[PDB]
Order: sequence, then structure tokens, then C-alpha cells
Amino acid sequence: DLDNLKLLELIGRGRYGAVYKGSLDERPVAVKVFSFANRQNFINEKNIYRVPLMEHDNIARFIVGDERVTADGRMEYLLVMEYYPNGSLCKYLSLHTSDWVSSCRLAHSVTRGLAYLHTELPRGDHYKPAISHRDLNSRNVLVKNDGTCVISDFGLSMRLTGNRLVRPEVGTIRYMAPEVLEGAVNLRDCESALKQVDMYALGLIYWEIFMRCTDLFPGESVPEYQMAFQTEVGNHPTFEDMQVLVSREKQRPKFPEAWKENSLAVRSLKETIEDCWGQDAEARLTAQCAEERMAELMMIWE
Ligand SMILES: Nc1ncnc2c1ncn2[C@@H]1O[C@H](COP(=O)(O)OP(=O)(O)O)[C@@H](O)[C@H]1O
Ligand SMILES: Nc1ncnc2c1ncn2[C@@H]1O[C@H](COP(=O)(O)OP(=O)(O)O)[C@@H](O)[C@H]1O
Ligand SMILES: [Mg+2]
Ligand SMILES: [Mg+2]
Ligand SMILES: [Mg+2]
Ligand SMILES: [Mg+2]
Ligand SMILES: [Mg+2]
Ligand SMILES: [Mg+2]
Ligand SMILES: [Mg+2]
Repeated sequence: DLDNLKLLELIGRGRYGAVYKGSLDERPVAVKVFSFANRQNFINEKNIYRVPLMEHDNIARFIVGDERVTADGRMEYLLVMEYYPNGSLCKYLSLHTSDWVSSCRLAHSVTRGLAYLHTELPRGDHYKPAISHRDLNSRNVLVKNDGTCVISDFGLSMRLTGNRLVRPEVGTIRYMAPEVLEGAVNLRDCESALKQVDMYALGLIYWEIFMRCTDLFPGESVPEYQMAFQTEVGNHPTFEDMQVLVSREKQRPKFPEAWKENSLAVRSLKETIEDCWGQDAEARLTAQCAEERMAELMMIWE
């Protein structure tokens, strides 16, 4: 198989992998390359992808993983996966504005993938545990050519149910929930607490998506894309910065005045976003309810 793998241009990178466009048996792929220092994230990500029943319309498609020794005497680990020309949701939102229906399509498809990730499927030979993503954000979501999302980057994800479990501030700082910023996640109910951390981050993703919805800025132009909290903390905020703004001061991204609350759809959208990122983690929507709320919003478009 992998003797015929060709790497082309670099298309992305984060803390753990450098991601290249590639060719495998003359078909296009993406190749995430890890150094030996990040081997454990490769191991983790590969094994999450190989958990039974992980193939799903809103989960990135994994092909194969592999190791090689480089010319200069270094170990490299390669995670080969489907190539998504649109890239991350972050990149896609910076380039596109969408109307109500297509914005809901982005938001619903990412929510559907998270609800599936979060759901335990007792199946013996095919057991799928509930899995927490642990760094959910729009750079770890990819956008398919048909305009729907897939969840990606399981380098930090953890199994939450079943046997041989372990108990664990390692995510992306901008998207950390308040209880994480306080070091006070309730690890006694570990399964629920980790899902609630994910759900807070999904709320921020909702805000980022709908800030680029052409129908929410009528008679006006859509603001340029900005990540959650960028106007308030800039790029690369510090842990302490986020702690004061998000947890101490109880702040969240702001809904524009242009979302004048006389529309029933807009009022409902705002309440669903707020039900995801509230301070009381036990009171946030679950992923399965957010998926249903999102679909019910679309249905309240008639
Ligand atoms: N299969 C893919 N197709 C297209 N772009 C990708 C793909 N996987 C990752 N990327 C891009 O590479 C970036 C980093 O990939 P990711 O797997 O998140 O690495 P890290 O674990 O280092 O954050 C993503 O934000 C995205 O822009
Ligand atoms: N069919 C099953 N598949 C997966 N996990 C199961 C099944 N039945 C029970 N369990 C769970 O597996 C756990 C046992 O894990 P084990 O590896 O024995 O210990 P630990 O997780 O403490 O290291 C129990 O808490 C139980 O809830
Ligand atoms: Mg990263
Ligand atoms: Mg490692
Ligand atoms: Mg695992
Ligand atoms: Mg990433
Ligand atoms: Mg935050
Ligand atoms: Mg429900
Ligand atoms: Mg909607």
C-alpha cells in the first residue's frame, strides 16, 4: 500500500501534526505527520479512529496509519485520511457566508457528529464507548464538498464508558469552559463532566457559524469571520486572561444588535446557544438535545 504514498503541499498544522495533501495509489488523501515527540497523540488518534462503528457521515474518514524512518534518522508517524479540499470549518467560515438553511446545515451536521461521538453503543465485538473529544473547536472540524461538517483531530479524545478506563487543562485555551479554567471539573461523574466541556465549546462554534449567516444581517453586510472571543482577547490569549473573562467575569461572545429579537427564529437560536455555554455545566444541553433543537429550528422555518 504505502510504498506508493506521495506527499505534496502542506495544507495545515497544529500542536501535534503537520498535514499534507497527498497521493496514495494515484487517489488523493490527506496525510497527518507526527514527530516521535507526538507519538502518543498519533497512537491515541489512530485507536479512536479504529474503535468499532466510528465510520459515520459526520466523522472524518480514516484510511490507514503507518511508521517510517526518515532519511535524516528520525521516526515519523503518518495518519492517512480522506482529503477535504475546503479544510477546517474555521477556514471555511473565513471564506464563505451562508444563508439560514446552509448555516443550519453546518451547525446541525457538527452537532450530529458530536452526539454520535458522545453515545455509547453496547455491542460486544463492536462495542463503541462514549468518547469525549476534549479539544472541540472549528479548527478540529472539517467541511465536506457538500457543505456538511465532519469532526476530526482525536489526538486528545478519551473513552468514557466500558472497561479499562483511565481518569485524566490541555485543550485550546480560547475554547476552555469555565470549570476547566478553574481546574474544578467534576471528575467524580467523569463521563458527564467531559461531555459538558465539549458542549460548552460547541456553543462557541454555533456563535462562529451564525455570525457568518447572510440572513441574520438583513439590509447589511456580514462581518468578517472572527473566532470566538477574538475582539476581547486577541490572538493567543493566556490561560489567566481566559479565566478572568470567561469564568470570573462570566463573559461570552456577544450577539450583534442586528439580531433584533422580534424574529422568533433568532430569539430561539440565541437561547439554544446560551443553553450550551452556561456556567452551570450540569444544566447545559446534551449533544443529543442540541441536535434536536437545531433540527427543530430549521423546522421553525415555515
Ligand atoms: N483530512 C484533512 N483535509 C484537509 N485539511 C485537513 C485535514 N486534516 C487536517 N486538516 C487541516 O490541518 C489542520 C490541523 O490538523 P489537526 O489534525 O487538527 O492537527 P493537530 O492535532 O496538530 O491540531 C486542521 O485545522 C485543518 O486545517
Ligand atoms: N460488556 C461490557 N463491555 C464493556 N464494559 C463493560 C461491560 N460490562 C461491564 N463493563 C464495565 O467495565 C468496567 C470494568 O473495567 P475493568 O477493566 O474491569 O476495571 P477498571 O476500568 O477499573 O480498570 C465496569 O465498571 C463495568 O461497568
Ligand atoms: Mg493543535
Ligand atoms: Mg507522544
Ligand atoms: Mg483509546
Ligand atoms: Mg487540531
Ligand atoms: Mg472559553
Ligand atoms: Mg432531547
Ligand atoms: Mg437553525
